[PDB]
Amino acid sequence: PRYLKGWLEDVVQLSLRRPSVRASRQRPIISLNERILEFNKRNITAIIATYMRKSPWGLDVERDPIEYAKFMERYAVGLSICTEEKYANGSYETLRKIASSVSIPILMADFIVKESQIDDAYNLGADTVPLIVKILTERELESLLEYARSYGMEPIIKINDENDLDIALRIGARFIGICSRDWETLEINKENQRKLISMIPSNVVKVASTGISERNEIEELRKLGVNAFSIISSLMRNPEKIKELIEG
Ligand SMILES: *C(C)CC(=O)c1ccc2cc(OC)ccc2c1
Repeated sequence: PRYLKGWLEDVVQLSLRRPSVRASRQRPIISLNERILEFNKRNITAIIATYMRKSPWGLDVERDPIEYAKFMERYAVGLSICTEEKYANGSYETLRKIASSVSIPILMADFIVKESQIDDAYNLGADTVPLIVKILTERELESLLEYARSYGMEPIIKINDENDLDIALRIGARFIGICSRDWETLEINKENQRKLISMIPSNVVKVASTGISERNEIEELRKLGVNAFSIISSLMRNPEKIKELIEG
């Protein structure tokens, strides 16, 4: 990975040491980006709901993962299940149970820094993983991206600024998540997010991280070309909120 500091450096070092799993996947890969584009053609707002027990920005919710997932299965274009242990209290078992309980696309949300974590996501039933430009060297990004695609996954490439975007396009990203929060400082900058979004080619499937506000953000960003929206805290706190966000 890249040289980092603070909690980010810690979690990356932890992740390099993540014991890999053995398991045989049950179902073929269900494409998250393809389902996003199908929602777009059907005029259905595409929201990625996230299961995440804890976050370095203080989120702290205990709730049943399966009931959360089965509820979301009816509304979300996909699910993002955080499997990072130390800062998010996630686990691989949580992913495996959710993956076998629902039939919508699943993103394994974690710090992917080695090939065996992609093995893990595939074996556990995830359909895709994120690859974060801020933590991986360009050589790592390109190679992990090839590796995941060899399984039939299309990873989402996470970007925070223009340089991240330049790298993502250079390495052949077709599925991009524009973060509003900086991974290192956890600062949110929506202006820079909107700015980044206007720089992305039309043929890239674009997911914007959304949270504070929502609804108003969804309408405005959707006009800027955004294809789907990933949301964490507000949905962990009030799952039924997704319905109003999609409808009235
Ligand atoms: C973009 C949608 C990538 C993504 O979904 C995501 C969300 C949250 C998250 C939290 C982490 O902290 C443990 C790691 C990765 C990750 C990826």
